[PDB]
Amino acid sequence: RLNTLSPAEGSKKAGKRLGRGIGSGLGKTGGRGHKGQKSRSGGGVRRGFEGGQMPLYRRLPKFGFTSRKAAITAEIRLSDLAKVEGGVVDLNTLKAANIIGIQIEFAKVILAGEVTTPVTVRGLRVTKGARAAIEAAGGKIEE
Amino acid sequence: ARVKRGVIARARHKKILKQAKGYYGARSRVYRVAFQAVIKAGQYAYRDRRQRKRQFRQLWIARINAAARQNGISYSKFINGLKKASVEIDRKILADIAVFDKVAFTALVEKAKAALA
Amino acid sequence: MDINWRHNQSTFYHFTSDHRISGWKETNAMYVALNSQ
Amino acid sequence: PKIKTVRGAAKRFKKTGKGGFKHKHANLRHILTKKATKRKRHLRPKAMVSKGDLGLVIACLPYA
Amino acid sequence: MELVLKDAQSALTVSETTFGRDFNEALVHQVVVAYAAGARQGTRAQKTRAEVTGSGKKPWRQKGTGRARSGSIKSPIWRSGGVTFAARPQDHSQKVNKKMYRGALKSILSELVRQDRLIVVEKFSVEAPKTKLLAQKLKDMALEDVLIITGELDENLFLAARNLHKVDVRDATGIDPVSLIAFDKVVMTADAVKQVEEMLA
RNA sequence: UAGCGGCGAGCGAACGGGGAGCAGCCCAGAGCCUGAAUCAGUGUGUGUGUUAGUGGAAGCGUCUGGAAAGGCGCGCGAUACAGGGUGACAGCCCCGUACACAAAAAUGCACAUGCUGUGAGCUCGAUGAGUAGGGCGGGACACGUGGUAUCCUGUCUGAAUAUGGGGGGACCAUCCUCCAAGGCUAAAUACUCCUGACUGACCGAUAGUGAACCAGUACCGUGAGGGAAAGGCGAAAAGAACCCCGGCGAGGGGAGUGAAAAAGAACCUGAAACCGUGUACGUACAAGCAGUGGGAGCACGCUUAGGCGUGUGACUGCGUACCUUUUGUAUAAUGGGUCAGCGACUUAUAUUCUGUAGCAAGGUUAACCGAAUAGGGGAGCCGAAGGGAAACCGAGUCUUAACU
Repeated sequence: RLNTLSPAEGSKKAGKRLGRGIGSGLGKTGGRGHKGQKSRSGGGVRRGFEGGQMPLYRRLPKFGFTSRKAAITAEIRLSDLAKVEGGVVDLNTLKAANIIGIQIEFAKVILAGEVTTPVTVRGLRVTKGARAAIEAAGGKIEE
Repeated sequence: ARVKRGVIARARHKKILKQAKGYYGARSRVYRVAFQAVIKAGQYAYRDRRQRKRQFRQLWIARINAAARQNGISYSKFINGLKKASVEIDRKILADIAVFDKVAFTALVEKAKAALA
Repeated sequence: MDINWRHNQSTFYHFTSDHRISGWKETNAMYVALNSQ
Repeated sequence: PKIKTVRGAAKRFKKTGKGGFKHKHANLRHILTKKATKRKRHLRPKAMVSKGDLGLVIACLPYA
Repeated sequence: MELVLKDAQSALTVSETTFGRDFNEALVHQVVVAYAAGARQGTRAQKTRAEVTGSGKKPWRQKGTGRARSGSIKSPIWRSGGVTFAARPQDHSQKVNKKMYRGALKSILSELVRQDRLIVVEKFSVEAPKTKLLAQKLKDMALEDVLIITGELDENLFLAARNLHKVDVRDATGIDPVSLIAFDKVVMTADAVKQVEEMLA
């Protein structure tokens, strides 16, 4: 039955073929109008080009700096930490469970849903709401 | 997958040139002129499917106007008469009776003058 | 003959002469342009 | 290739929680003693990029 | 679910999730088109205007000949000139997700069971490595076009099916969608059925 | 990405992670001790490969046909139904293929072994000076001199030398790590003038090499250099004995071969433009995009006269080509002598949205290993949490001394 298999309905859309005839809809100018820079092969202006007006990304001031330290902090939910294999949570025990990453040095145990088992959190910062949620479902937080 | 395009191009050109038999000179030989001739014949054919209705109507009106003036009334007064006499014969048929049956047309003129008076 | 015809069509393809049209054809186009100014 | 970020746009817009972009207001770098404090106080918080301009910004910042 | 054996008249207990699910024709079609696309050695190249063996000398002066303006003898409009969008050798492989490949195999196995194109024998081996013996054996079982699949690849069976056109012997490891769909009947050894359920979970 | 950047256009890391592969050593130096591993150069022996090769299964009858491999009927081989040829399409006609073997000689690789050279190992000592660093100029580092570490050096200088020195991105201190100013080193890696085998949702003679053909030729140019066109009779030349016209021609007509010579070497098919011959109709008082609507007559076919079909088309209404560019073209604006062939929105990799398919608070692997489109491989990426410039906080957060 390889000549009876057939795709879904709506999955294979045709594909615009430009430049063929009058009936097709996209012939002569292929859908790109009359002359100009945009109807030209290769034609088009660059990104963030407003004619010559000073562009938006260049008439607005720049702010801030990049931390260096926010790239090594993480943010642990409570949906995990039932995933750590042990009921004890440090930076390793999270790295081992493929949940933070190897470069990570700091971690934090944000309330983002539903811890059940008694978990002993070690050496991680825990938010207020999630301290209450870990300690409410058995649990233990030392640091 | 290179596609040569000889056989299908030949078929399109030939289609157009068969639709142009009988045209004078290049209009029936050369594709590039027979294409324009065939299209312009298409536009005329459209336009003239409307004009044949206009042309036939003006022919019929001229024949009813002739035969009715032969019976002593104009076309204008004859059509008014038959509409007031509540006769609904269209004017293809009045032209055709006016050619083939002179006595029936005479009687139609009598209905028209009868109601028109 | 075909080789001589291709080369002898290729004769005035890289020309310079400005008073002669297409390198060779004599004209009055110097006076026409000059009078237009 | 892989699309290069318009790099001086990354220094100027920052992505928010529902896809909009924040930016610092213009007009607050120099000439300042001539300006009212009401202007300057209303130019300090950061602001969302308007509807017109998101097209441009999303084009310049394809990874943010 | 149970599979009635042909010869032993037993019933092999199988998973309903593997041998008794629905036919997802869209999924199977994606895995079939992708398998066939993975087979394309995409080896070809035409020459662009840059690679055609010529010179970059401009064939006539820009203005004054009455010829149309031309700049290269390797233009794609010129005879002998260089394909406009000349092809390069390309890779035609599609990614099939692993769960879509396994899903597709589960659908096609379920339809081979449902259309009675799946035969389960207890043992299927040939005496000597002769194509005559396998031809007679398949003749006795009313099978011409057949995919024998065995959990342990016999050497003699493999040599006996190598000349027969319609017949193909596989190990249970190396089955593909296009052969389960291609061949009219699939004859699985019971060991191959167990290995297939271990593969497809 | 961090960064560099008329902070424009753009350029663009490393750390760290996963894999492929994995190998360490020697001199600056004496003594003890010797040939101790080590390789290099050669001889010999063994194994294997290359350079010639050998064997290699299994079919006949009948019908169409010029011819059978085709149709129909009945058999046989297959570790061999890869492929090519044979008078049409052959597993069994031929060459081969699978499979099993073969080297007098010359060789490549790998072991073993003979000789030569080479040096193991132990104790103790030494442990690379116009050098590191500096000033000036320049360059390389992703880093454009900038707050710029680091490396290289054209010029001027100039240490300490294991109680020492280099680095850790200005710089100092503490701590950690390493030993420059001598050298050698396989594998993973890159490439194809050239050889062999195999493969292609590559091309099929205007394509594919420029070149299917005595092609880098003919030809062009002083020269460097540029650079063509041009394939196909037939199954087999059986390629046309002989006769006639003709100039002992060219070309032809017969004859003959052939299944077929409008398959005759100007050779398969044989289109179109273009040029003719023959027949039907129209056309020598009629003005123009040459058609179109109507339409008589005539000529051929019919047709149980059914009064239709085809060809022509007197006369008549209406009717100023196509393209392109334009506010607007019959325009006296552009383009096209015609035909035939080719000739223009692609490909790759990223990103976004829509459709669709899988799985779903999860989805998915990349390189690579590979029984190898399977399965492993979750390194990573994206999502489930935001706010803030940032520390930091977190369903909140920022602002602010604090926020109705």
